[PDB]
Amino acid sequence: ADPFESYNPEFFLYDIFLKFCLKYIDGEICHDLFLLLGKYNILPYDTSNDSIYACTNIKHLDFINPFGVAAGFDKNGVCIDSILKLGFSFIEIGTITPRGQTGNAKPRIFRDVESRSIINSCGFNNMGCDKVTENLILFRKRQEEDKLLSKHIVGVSIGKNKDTVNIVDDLKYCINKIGRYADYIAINVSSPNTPGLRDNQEAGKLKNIILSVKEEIDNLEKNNDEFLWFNTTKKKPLVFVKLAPDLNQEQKKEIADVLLETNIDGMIISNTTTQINDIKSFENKKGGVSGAKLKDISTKFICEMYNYTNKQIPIIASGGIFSGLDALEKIEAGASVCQLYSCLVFNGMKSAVQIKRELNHLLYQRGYYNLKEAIGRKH
Amino acid sequence: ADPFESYNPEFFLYDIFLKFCLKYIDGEICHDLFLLLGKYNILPYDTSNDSIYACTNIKHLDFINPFGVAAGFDKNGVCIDSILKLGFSFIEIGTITPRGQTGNAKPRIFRDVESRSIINSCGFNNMGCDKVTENLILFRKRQEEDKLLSKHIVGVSIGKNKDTVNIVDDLKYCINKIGRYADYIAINVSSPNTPGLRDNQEAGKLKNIILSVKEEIDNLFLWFNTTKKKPLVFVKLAPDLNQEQKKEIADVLLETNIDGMIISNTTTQINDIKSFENKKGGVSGAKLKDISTKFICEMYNYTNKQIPIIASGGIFSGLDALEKIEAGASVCQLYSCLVFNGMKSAVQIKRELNHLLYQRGYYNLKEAIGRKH
Ligand SMILES: Cc1cc2nc3c(=O)[nH]c(=O)nc-3n(C[C@H](O)[C@H](O)[C@H](O)COP(=O)(O)O)c2cc1C
Ligand SMILES: Cc1cc2nc3c(=O)[nH]c(=O)nc-3n(C[C@H](O)[C@H](O)[C@H](O)COP(=O)(O)O)c2cc1C
Ligand SMILES: Cc1nnc2c3sccc3nc(N3Cc4ccccc4[C@@H](C)C3)n12
Ligand SMILES: Cc1nnc2c3sccc3nc(N3Cc4ccccc4[C@@H](C)C3)n12
Ligand SMILES: Cc1nnc2c3sccc3nc(N3Cc4ccccc4[C@@H](C)C3)n12
Ligand SMILES: Cc1nnc2c3sccc3nc(N3Cc4ccccc4[C@@H](C)C3)n12
Ligand SMILES: O=C(O)c1cc(=O)[nH]c(=O)[nH]1
Ligand SMILES: O=C(O)c1cc(=O)[nH]c(=O)[nH]1
Repeated sequence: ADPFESYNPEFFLYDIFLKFCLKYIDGEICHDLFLLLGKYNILPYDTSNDSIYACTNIKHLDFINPFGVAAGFDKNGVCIDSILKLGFSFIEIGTITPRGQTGNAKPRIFRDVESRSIINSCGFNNMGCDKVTENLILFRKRQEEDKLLSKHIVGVSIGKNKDTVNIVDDLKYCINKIGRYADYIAINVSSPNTPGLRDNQEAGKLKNIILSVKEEIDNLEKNNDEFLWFNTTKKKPLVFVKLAPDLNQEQKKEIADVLLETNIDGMIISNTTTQINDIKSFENKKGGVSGAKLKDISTKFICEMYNYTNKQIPIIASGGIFSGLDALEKIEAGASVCQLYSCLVFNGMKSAVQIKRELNHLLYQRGYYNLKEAIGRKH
Repeated sequence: ADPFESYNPEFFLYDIFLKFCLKYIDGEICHDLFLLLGKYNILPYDTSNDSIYACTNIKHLDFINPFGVAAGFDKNGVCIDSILKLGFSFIEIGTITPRGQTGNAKPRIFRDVESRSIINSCGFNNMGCDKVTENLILFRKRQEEDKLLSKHIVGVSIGKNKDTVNIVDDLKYCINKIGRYADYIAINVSSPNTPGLRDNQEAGKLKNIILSVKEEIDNLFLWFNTTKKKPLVFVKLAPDLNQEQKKEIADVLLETNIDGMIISNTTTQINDIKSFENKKGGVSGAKLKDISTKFICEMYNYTNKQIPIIASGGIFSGLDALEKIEAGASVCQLYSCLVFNGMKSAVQIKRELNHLLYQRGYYNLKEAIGRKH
């Protein structure tokens, strides 16, 4: 790769520019710059063939590798192709809302490189469900003819507009608009930047929310020369819920009962935390903290929810995953698949290539024939 | 997407990223970002050969084409090769001083895209003559082994440290270090951002300064540059002088036997840019063009066409250039055109000027110098 050197995610120039943007350019602008490269398909891409021993699954959802991009990175779904070709097996676009939303005031993203941490208070900035659907549709039809993308998974994370009273109405609008094109739906009741939306994790309220979302998905069949499931699975999307790590033991057991009763297909553990207060540069800043100081939080949350749901609900891990050994901790804690965010910010384009390679060697060194043999083995 | 488009200065992606940085990223940061691409040789380049119909000269100094990069763009000379390969025939590094300086407080560069103007107050930030010299020597030694750069020109613009009393000593210190590697030296009495240094072009002092520089330069293969000859001596003038001061300075550069004059530096007389309300410094760009151009016609007249002119100020299009040349300039210098027009500026402006000279009946570019006149 002499001419192709510019498209290798590990090409040394990419971290020179990464270290520059981390040091000089506002975080949200660096994010927008990244999406601009993706939008015109001049992001580097991963040529590795993924190890068949490291694929994983949540029911009929078949991931070619265990790493995807967490929600909030391509909120509007404007360069799905490009980000996936970095080496990821799925992406969760969103969170989207019915009507487009400005978000909270700027700046709303701040970083601490020494500790590999992010704080943010974006407040569900997104273009709206109508526009994001059109973006996803255009990816789906490019997928119609592209063999390298035909097995990649796309989830959609849905939430409420800031000035909306009952969240069920807003989730319903999004499922009827975008549900037919998603391989799974993420219900976002975790976020800390929308006033009083983490109160929807009370067992009573969360139960009604899940049942509504399921009801609306099953009603899309008996509600209309067109393929109903315009996605990868070709089945109705699975329903996940993304949980906030700031709950006590009792709330966790109550939520576990609901996710068993309602027959949810998975849980995303976890969103950002408000409980970190030992980052000096985040002194006067507001919002939820992600990244390396979240890993131990998120992982112990995985073990409890794996235990409280009797290993019945598959887990998507999120929180402080940078290395292959970070990933193995999540998997051994109960997670079937992992989600990177702060790893892209601080490690850059190479994040999928590096972590897949590291985890492959780790699984062999620990004696696991494949990845599914490792799930929940620390228990 | 493929390399044969990513290294083309006219590839449309360069305007998408230009438009983005213009509206979202601090001006000095975009400049630093640009220099980073140059440092690692991932700027686009113009591989086309330049028409001999548009070559020019300042006495024995032969430019393959009439377009160069003004001072203050590669102050420290860290990607000379890369910038030249955009299509330019010379660049003027600097302005450098003996000892390095941070410069003034940040931010010190501001843009107004609508009017294509820049205001700045850097205050001669540079690494110092010692470090910059080392960078130029290494360009010269790579020039020794690349034929594609062997006819390109590199000037050096010289100034004084902010806290310095005798300017002659500091200009002398720079030539004794860097003069052997320069095709020409630019004496900076132009700038408005060094306290009371645009007042050092009073006829009394300015004469002693020029004689100082020439005396020190002549006291030095000796010449490791393109000329392979002693560097020629230029002066860059500030456009904010009255009629009386302009005729006096013209007398000196005739007496002192100067080789050329750079017209012009930035102006402080523009006050109708709404976005520059509370900002301080000198204004560049499109609103300086008419000013700098009339400055050329006066200086060409007061010097009886005896001293060639390097044009600088508000040059974006081929017809902007033809105005300068027809006014008395033998060569042109771009700054604000790179900021607002991006990687394509040398490619585009050369093509436009070539077509213009033909449409106007000019046998070559030198037939046009001072013809409006
Ligand atoms: C700037 C920013 C925006 C985010 N936006 C969303 C979002 O819209 N929906 C969501 O479910 N999570 C969002 N998240 C949380 C991430 O998806 C992820 O769960 C969290 O950052 C922890 O993972 P990490 O430590 O690997 O980055 C956001 C995080 C950040 C830093
Ligand atoms: C940010 C900035 C820094 C500059 N620094 C210098 C400098 O160090 N020395 C100098 O002679 N001119 C300097 N200039 C002036 C340019 O060389 C040029 O004369 C001026 O910008 C007018 O040309 P333009 O209209 O094409 O921009 C600087 C200009 C800008 C905008
Ligand atoms: C890496 C890399 N490798 N080759 C290239 C080439 S080739 C022509 C342009 C070009 N730009 C880059 N970047 C410059 C840049 C600037 C600002 C923010 C991010 C980046 C990264 C994405 C890549 N390149
Ligand atoms: C840097 C940086 N700082 N904040 C962020 C955020 S915030 C949400 C996403 C996001 N992405 C990044 N980049 C990852 C990356 C990788 C390689 C080269 C350049 C870059 C930058 C320009 C963008 N970010
Ligand atoms: C143009 C162009 N053509 N190919 C590429 C490629 S290929 C890999 C990276 C890459 N980056 C760019 N730019 C991205 C970018 C980002 C921020 C500021 C300026 C720029 C410009 C210089 C070029 N590219
Ligand atoms: C933008 C911008 N804004 N201020 C400046 C300044 S100030 C002194 C030099 C300078 N160079 C530029 N660029 C020209 C250019 C061309 C093509 C793609 C990107 C860019 C940017 C990143 C840098 N600048
Ligand atoms: O958009 C946001 O502000 C946001 C949403 C979310 O779910 N998590 C987060 O950290 N921020
Ligand atoms: O470096 C500067 O501040 C500067 C120098 C100069 O000559 N002209 C200008 O506008 N700024």
